[PDB]
Amino acid sequence: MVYQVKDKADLDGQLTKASGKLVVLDFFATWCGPCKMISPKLVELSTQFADNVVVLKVDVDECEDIAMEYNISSMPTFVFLKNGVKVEEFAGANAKRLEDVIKANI
Repeated sequence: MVYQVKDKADLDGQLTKASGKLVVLDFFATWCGPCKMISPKLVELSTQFADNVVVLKVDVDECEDIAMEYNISSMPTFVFLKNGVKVEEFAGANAKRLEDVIKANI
């Protein structure tokens, strides 16, 4: 249930559509090794929590405006939004942190 936003407008639409569910933003790149290692674990968690969580992927190279808005420096960066509140954020391919943070926000 992972969807790649095409631009800022599309993200804003996806945010409003997600309503009160936890949104996980995965800031990634196609050249980023750790981003790909965590990819399968992310996909799993999105299916596992389909009825509570929306996972959006943001290719930093494609949506440079969004990466800049969220001040991405490290990759992957997971940003967690709930009703417009940026509730948590961390970076790195830390499977346990990713799972803990999701569960902590549902």
